[PDB]
Amino acid sequence: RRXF
Amino acid sequence: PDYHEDIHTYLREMEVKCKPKVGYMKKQPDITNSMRAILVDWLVEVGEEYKLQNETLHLAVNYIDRFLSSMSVLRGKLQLVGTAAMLLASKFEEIYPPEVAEFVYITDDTYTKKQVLRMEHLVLKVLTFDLAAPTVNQFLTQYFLHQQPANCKVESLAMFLGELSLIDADPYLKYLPSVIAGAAFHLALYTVTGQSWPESLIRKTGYTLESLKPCLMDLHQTYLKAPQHAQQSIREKYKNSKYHGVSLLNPPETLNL
Amino acid sequence: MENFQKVEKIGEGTYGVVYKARNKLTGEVVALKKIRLDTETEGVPSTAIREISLLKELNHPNIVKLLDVIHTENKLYLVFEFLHQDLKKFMDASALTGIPLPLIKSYLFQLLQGLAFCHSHRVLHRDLKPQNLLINTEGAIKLADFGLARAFGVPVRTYTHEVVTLWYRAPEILLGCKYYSTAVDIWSLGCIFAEMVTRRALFPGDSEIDQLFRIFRTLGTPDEVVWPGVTSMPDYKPSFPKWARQDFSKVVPPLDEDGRSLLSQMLHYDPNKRISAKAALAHPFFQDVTKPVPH
Repeated sequence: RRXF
Repeated sequence: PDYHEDIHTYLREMEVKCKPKVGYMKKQPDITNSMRAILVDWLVEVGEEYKLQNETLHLAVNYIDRFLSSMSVLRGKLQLVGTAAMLLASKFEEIYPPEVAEFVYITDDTYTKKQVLRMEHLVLKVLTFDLAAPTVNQFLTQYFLHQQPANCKVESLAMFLGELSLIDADPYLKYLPSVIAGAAFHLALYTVTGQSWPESLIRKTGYTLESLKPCLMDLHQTYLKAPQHAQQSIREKYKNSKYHGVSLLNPPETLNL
Repeated sequence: MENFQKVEKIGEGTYGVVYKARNKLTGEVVALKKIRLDTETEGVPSTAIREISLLKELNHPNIVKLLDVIHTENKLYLVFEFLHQDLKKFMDASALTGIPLPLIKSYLFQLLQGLAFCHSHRVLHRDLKPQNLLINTEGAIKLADFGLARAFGVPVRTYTHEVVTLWYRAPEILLGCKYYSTAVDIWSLGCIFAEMVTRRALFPGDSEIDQLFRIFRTLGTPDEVVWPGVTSMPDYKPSFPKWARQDFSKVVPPLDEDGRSLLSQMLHYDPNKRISAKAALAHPFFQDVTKPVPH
């Protein structure tokens, strides 16, 4: 996964 | 071992040179503790996913904090610094590390392979190649040799508490790893058996139960709040029978200090 | 890099071609090692990660000095102090006459001082052999090539399929133990010590299994009295021939009682009783050590  | 004392002394010398800045997060204009906690939590999953050693995880967290201690990093690049750190850590500690492609894969192609390779290079410049950092995991290993008898619920649970401390930079950034490890061992020992920080270890570390108190207080709070925390990767991990399920054990309600 | 001039290739190694080079401004002579930063592969290899970070903590007259590390876009250069040859080449150029005994004794003394310094700094060398020991013309010898060296702040897990040259491998590694200990460096060194004395590899085996039997033929098959736990070991087989310890004076003829006393303690089967590098430096064998120069 990407995250922010 | 004839060097086992020398190592301990030498590890205590090295932990002071590998210390990150105390309040680095607040001169960091775009990121925070809360997003550092999401990163580290993510790193625990990546370790589980690739069956990495616990040490690789402690190492990567040390690199990240030391790096963020002198470089401003935008939120969209935070994961890149973390993913480069986990690569270096694996290269340093793992027998065979995962390929860069796999590190690119876990991000969901959010960065390119070259971007990772250039970050690795950047992290190496900033840390000046100083990769051999002492970790809470290391001192725990040294402390375990002073237990009678060997009680592996205490070992698992002390590991577990030491991993939790990786997640929150406030407060754990202001303790040395030898102190957090002491605090974790006492707490785990106290919890399973009602026992206390042994005399053997006071003699070894020169750390009274009393000088552990500030850090032991924090770790008690953390332990008590653990089922409530935004991040849950570590509890997930320590439910495994491989860790005798210590994540499920009930924290004691008072320390009795 | 602009301040270095290459003089000649001085052989190949872990990270490829090694050059002798000279600093154009100070006059200093230096061995350059070049890593090619292939931006398509794996980045900096783990051999460089380990050698750089470990060698930077290790400062000792018997460990090669890492002088500098040079970074560019596409290249990483390592800059080491220059030593003109290794033990292996010295031993082939010394075959026939042999290496004089006072020089063996001096070299072993120096090597144990470097090893003691590594081990007390939580560093395992992991790959000691005549090729990885370098000498100058004044009679120094130095541990080199830290590409496999490991920090053992946490015990180091062994390779399932050892990559490292059969002949200097400790018995516990061959029987498939779970972790290395400092003991594995001592065993290598005991082997090198015998090789300098006899002019020949102590245990020249062909396969993991033949390596073990060559050790058992010279030292005798170990049993639970000698080595508490051998029979519990992963690669241990009850069908191992039961050879009886052969006579130590016939293994290393040219060595006095103190030589054989030390050498046999460096070859104890049990990693727990093998003499450490620190205790070996107090051995009576080194009571008359001096510092001769090689020819």
